[PDB]
Amino acid sequence: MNIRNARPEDLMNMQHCNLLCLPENYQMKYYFYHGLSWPQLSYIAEDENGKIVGYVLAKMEEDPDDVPHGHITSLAVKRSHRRLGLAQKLMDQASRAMIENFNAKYVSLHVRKSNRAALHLYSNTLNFQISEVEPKYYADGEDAYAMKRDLTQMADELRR
Amino acid sequence: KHDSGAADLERVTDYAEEKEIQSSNLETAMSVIGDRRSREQKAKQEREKELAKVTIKKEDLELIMTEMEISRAAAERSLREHMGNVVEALIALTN
Amino acid sequence: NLQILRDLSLLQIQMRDLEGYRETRYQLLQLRPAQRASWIGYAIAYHLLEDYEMAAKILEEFRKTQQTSPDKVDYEYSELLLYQNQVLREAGLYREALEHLCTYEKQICDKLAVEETKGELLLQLCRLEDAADVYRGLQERNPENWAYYKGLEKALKPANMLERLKIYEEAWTKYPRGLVPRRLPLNFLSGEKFKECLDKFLRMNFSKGCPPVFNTLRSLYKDKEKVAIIEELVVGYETSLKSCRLFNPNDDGKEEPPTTLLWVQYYLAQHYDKIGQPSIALEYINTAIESTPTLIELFLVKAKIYKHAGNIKEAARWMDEAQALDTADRFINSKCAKYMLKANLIKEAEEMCSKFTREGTSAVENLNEMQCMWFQTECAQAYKAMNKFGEALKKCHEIERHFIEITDDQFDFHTYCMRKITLRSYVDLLKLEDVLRQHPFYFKAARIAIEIYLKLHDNPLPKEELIPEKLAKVETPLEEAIKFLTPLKNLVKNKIETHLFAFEIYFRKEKFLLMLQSVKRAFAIDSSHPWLHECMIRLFNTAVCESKDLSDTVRTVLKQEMNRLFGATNPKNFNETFLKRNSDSLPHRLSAAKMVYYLDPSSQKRAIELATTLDESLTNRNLQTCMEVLEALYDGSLGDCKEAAEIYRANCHKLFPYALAFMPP
Amino acid sequence: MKGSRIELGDVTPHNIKQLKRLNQVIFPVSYNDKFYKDVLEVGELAKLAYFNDIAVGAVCCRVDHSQNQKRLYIMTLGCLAPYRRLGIGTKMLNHVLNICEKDGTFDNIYLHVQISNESAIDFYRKFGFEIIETKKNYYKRIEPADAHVLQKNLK
Ligand SMILES: CC(=O)SCCNC(=O)CCNC(=O)[C@H](O)C(C)(C)COP(=O)(O)OP(=O)(O)OC[C@H]1O[C@@H](n2cnc3c(N)ncnc32)[C@H](O)[C@@H]1OP(=O)(O)O
Ligand SMILES: O=P(O)(O)O[C@H]1[C@H](OP(=O)(O)O)[C@H](OP(=O)(O)O)[C@H](OP(=O)(O)O)[C@@H](OP(=O)(O)O)[C@H]1OP(=O)(O)O
Repeated sequence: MNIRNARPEDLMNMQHCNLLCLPENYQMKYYFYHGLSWPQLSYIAEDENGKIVGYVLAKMEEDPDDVPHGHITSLAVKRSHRRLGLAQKLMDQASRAMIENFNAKYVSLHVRKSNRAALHLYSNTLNFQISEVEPKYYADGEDAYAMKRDLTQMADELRR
Repeated sequence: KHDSGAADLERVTDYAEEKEIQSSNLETAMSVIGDRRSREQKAKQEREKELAKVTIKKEDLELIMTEMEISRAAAERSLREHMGNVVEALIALTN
Repeated sequence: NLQILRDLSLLQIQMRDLEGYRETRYQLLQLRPAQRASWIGYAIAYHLLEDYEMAAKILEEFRKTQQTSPDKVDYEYSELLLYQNQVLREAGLYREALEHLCTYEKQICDKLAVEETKGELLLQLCRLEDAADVYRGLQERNPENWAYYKGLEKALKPANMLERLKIYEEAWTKYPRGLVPRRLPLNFLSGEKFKECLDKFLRMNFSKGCPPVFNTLRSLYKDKEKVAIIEELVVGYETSLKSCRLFNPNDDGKEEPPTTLLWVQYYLAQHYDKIGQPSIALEYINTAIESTPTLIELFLVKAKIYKHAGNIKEAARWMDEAQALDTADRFINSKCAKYMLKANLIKEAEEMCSKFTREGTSAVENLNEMQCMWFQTECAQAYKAMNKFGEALKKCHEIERHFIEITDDQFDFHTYCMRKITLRSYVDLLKLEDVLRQHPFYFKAARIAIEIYLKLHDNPLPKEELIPEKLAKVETPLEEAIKFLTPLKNLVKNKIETHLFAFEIYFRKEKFLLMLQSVKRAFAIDSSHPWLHECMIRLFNTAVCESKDLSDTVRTVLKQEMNRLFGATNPKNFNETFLKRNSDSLPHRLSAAKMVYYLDPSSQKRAIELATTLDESLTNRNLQTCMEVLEALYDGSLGDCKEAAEIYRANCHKLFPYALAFMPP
Repeated sequence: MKGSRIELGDVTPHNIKQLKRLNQVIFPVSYNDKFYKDVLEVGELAKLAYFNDIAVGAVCCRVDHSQNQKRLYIMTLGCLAPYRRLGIGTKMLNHVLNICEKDGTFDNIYLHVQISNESAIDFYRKFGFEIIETKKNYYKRIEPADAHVLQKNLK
């Protein structure tokens, strides 16, 4: 595998992974916006032949009413290349990128209830905590957990 | 509640007034910047001023224009840059 | 007025007239010397004008102005110093960039790009052990990268393979959770140490149960003996495992779960799929099915063993049940849609893809709104395979249309990117939008597009919106076809099929110097490509047969370039030399057998004599070439041969039983 | 607990046909689709069991009201041949026992079984399912046309 930084000329194929892996689809101008505004926190996982196999496209949510924090928008990898320890490596590389560039107080995402493997991986291994159950989030009609993770211990481990 | 980034690009196009920087003696820099800029402008002017006195024949130019299909400006550059001869100019456009 | 000149600057950076934008931006400078956007424009302009060493001191004296402001925030000048180290890195001034980041390392907030700048400048300036410490710090930083490990390899400069693998053995010891340190020794190593390394690698990845490990090992199936020793090792594992319920009766460990048996059966079944013997693959996947009928990946490779064979419909009917096991993720029904489109089923693939889409419109328009290039290009190729052209030509036109949209999109954010302070991703996306049309999906659509335009021209019968029956029946397809082909020709040239379709699209226009320069730019890369070789054959065939119907200016240059590249020979002996130097290559043999009938139709008895050889010593003898030789036999380019094609397909069906194109009708 | 790879799982709306494909093959009789409609809305009362993250076992149950009691009947047990005593029966049968005990307001549990599989009734009598009823000609097309009924009480 390979985990590396978000070069913009790559990212216009990882949307091809989006349309092939997870149903929540986005506009490409969203990708060109979050490829220039914060290029550090989003990462791309590849294999040898240059084919895209996984990505994290993330976001630092700008909110002046409280402390600044991050917001994971998309995590995906292919089912043909799964169960190798990809998603946790991409997620904590993105987390350490956030804590090394602009001090992420907490991270947050939204995940549906019907999936079990992703729910397990966010739940016990990478240790998210369920903070709010938001009703009727996705289009197909499933309620979604709004998960959060505290990164103060990660901040004091990377500050040493 | 899913917005799909509708308000993400709205404040990209917002109106704002940009900041002001205190003037502190930039003239000593921009003097040598303008001198270097006038040097490359003198070179880039001297290119077209030395190659401006080149005769142009019409039939060979229209034959090249029929046979490789670009605009007239780049073909005129390529024909003035090859000393008015058609053959090695066609070789260089073929290379 | 200032808005008119800002609009002029944006429309001149739109149409890429560079120094006019520079002149009107120096008009802003003698209008006002204090804006940042002038300095951003100067940085991007002399990055794309490639003058760097003076831009070094110019960005230094711009850095001088912004340090004294009391209301200032740190991230902008941090990435400004990063863009400065980037432009001094590409400047060639290596010691200057090194001393600059050593002086301004403490004025940052991003350690990452400062660290790669130090690493690359320590790779460049020959300093070895400090760069080794830098890349050890990167390995402790990120344990997973090709470039970091390769830079550490070429920095430490290993004398032999053993000291090279010592690096990955110590990387095994302190970092056991990583993946590519368990993989990179399997690339270059050979022998018994390679055998005993892959042994414990697949033992761990089969005890834990990693599916795509075969995918990693299909990076290394270009060697012959490695495949044989892996296959002998795996069959030894199972012949020991179905007798005493362990990997081998030498050691004594904890007894494995019984899923390991079917998991290794899965691995070897896909291994027999790769080496091209599907009979043993069925004989073992039958026991794999009778062990457990419920896991998805076993039936997925049950589809793949038929997809790599000829028959595509059996793969479709097994794989529809395989995806009908669960309806949770978009991956398995996306591959179901792909396999149904390659199974010559359009309505079932449409109703299959329409499940996970939004239920407010049709499926194809919904994936057109979200720019699904994959489905559109692949069903365009499938609709070409249904032997009619209209909506495939339509889909090629609208994928190039949203290419026009994605190349026009950039006008909106430049005010925010002169309001924000980020420059190196900005110069990289301006650099990508210079060269945006080099993506392989565009070429994958354009090759079948140009193919159907030339096939339609050779054998004839609130912007613009498309209906197929008017838009497929343009009175001359060639001028709009070369309009769609010319960015593919101007932007990417390292692949020979671009210039070869340029040859095929100039063959019916008869522009002979464009013809010959596409010949030259295709010949400068590869000279022994067969389809390019018969392009050469038709080239000097029409040269020696049409040396009189052209003007005197083209005569001299055509003759001297032909003297340069070609010489003076006939087609017959040249094709004879070509068929003798490729006397074992079956696509090259078909390629010569085409022109041995084309140059003279009376030698057709030789052609069947030339393209019927079937011995085991042939290179690249798969079902692709056999389907190609029967398709080229029935295309009529070689002759009408219904007296030997039946015995040739009856002989090929005995060597390939599981193909649908070799079934007896 | 450690070293083993057993986890239970809920029957969701998207995972119906895998439940179909397992219980078409684990037991030789097959019933119509309203069985599979009945096993859906019960929620946490009917679940399946994954060994090494592939589906192996299943238990679905019902609620009965007959013979002056408020009764529970486990509808089917599901398991395969080469996986015996390797991760199916004991632990998720104890799971249906402890959901029955975390509710605890019911009377009894009971089961129908064939007469020919003596290892099965041994494995049920390892937990306390005593034999009280031997019904004659209960099965309709199989060779052991007879059946036993096993039962434990709660209160
Ligand atoms: C926007 C959002 O994030 S939510 C809405 C969309 N969400 C997503 O797209 C993410 C989930 N979607 C996917 O398609 C997933 O990526 C999947 C299904 C391919 C799974 O991805 P994976 O590559 O298997 O993740 P990963 O590489 O980390 O798997 C390894 C680890 O995952 C964990 N894991 C969690 N669940 C399981 C499970 N059922 N089985 C096996 N491992 C699991 C384990 O800790 C495992 O480690 P192990 O080898 O010691 O057992
Ligand atoms: O990576 P891409 O260029 O987008 O295409 C690949 C490739 O298909 P093509 O080479 O025909 O374009 C693979 O084909 P193979 O080389 O593996 O035979 C295919 O896998 P299969 O056809 O074998 O099923 C699948 O690759 P993967 O399954 O790893 O994603 C597919 O990817 P896409 O679905 O994105 O097109």
